[PDB]
Amino acid sequence: VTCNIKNGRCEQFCKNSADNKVVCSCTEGYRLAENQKSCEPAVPFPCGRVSVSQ
Amino acid sequence: VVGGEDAKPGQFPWQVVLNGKVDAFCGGSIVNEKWIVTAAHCVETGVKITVVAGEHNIEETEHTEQKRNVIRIIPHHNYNAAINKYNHDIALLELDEPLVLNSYVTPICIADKEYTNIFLKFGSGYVSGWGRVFHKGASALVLQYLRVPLVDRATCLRSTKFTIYNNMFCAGFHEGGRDSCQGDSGGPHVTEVEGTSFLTGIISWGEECAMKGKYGIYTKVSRYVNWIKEKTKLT
Ligand SMILES: Cc1ccc2c(c1)c(-c1nnn[nH]1)c1n2C[C@@](NC(=O)c2ccc(-n3cnnc3)cc2Cl)(c2ccccc2)CC1
Ligand code: NA
Repeated sequence: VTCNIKNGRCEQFCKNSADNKVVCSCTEGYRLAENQKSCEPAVPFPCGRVSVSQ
Repeated sequence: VVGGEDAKPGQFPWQVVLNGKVDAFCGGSIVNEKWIVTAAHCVETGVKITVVAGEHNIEETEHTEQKRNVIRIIPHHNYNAAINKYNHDIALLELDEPLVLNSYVTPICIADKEYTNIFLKFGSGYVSGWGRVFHKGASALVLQYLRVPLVDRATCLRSTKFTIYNNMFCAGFHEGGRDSCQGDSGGPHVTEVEGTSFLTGIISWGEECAMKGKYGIYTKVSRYVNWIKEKTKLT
């Protein structure tokens, strides 16, 4: 489990941490989710998201 | 954009259009409620520029448009049009009043330098704009978009007599028929990462749009991320 392999399963950003683990993170306006990998919106209109029905 | 498709309303909610003596002379992207990122050559001779966010059809009034005036222009400190109009071709526009963020007016994400460069390495980005829909043809009415693949440096250098520096990249198709064009400059080249778009380039310049053997030239945003984040920070 490293950031070099599938981005450490992090949805956005990955950082290598102690004991062969990774720490995921997200851009501004997102929160790291309870699953420790996903990025959830933490503001009404977070960046880079399409919210109008396509 | 030549060989693109009509965007749906709200599909590129970070896209802005710059209007001056002619409409849709360039594009831009929303950094945040007060700041737009564009190409420096779009705004070098500072005429009265109007920014329109939430735009879709530049000939119709659709209720999602937010028009703003530009109070400050910040070209990159290395930008020098007397040397080269197209090198370090990036600039920031400060708006007079903040935009009201919504589903049609949303910022583009900007990663750190390292991740911006990784996202560019994915090899496929989306470009959008109201630029010409054929080489020397009419401007688009409805916002156009196109997915463009990254083109290797050597191929890019062979394609043009002009110099391409390491803070720029090429993208396009070897067969022609699909590319950015005049009026798209300053707009976004974005990479989608699990449903979230990140700014990976600025549409810079091109020659015979969409001619076989030619490619669109882009500013690598990774080189300027720290400068963008510092200059546009609201706190
Ligand atoms: C994305 C894209 C894509 C294409 C775009 C442009 C933008 C622009 C442009 N953008 N802003 N201002 N002009 C032009 N065009 C097409 C146009 N290009 C130029 O004249 C041109 C020529 C040289 C250079 N250049 C020189 N040294 N570095 C760059 C840049 C351009 Cl834009 C042209 C070239 C050959 C024959 C006809 C026309 C005219 C101007
Ligand atoms: Na409109």
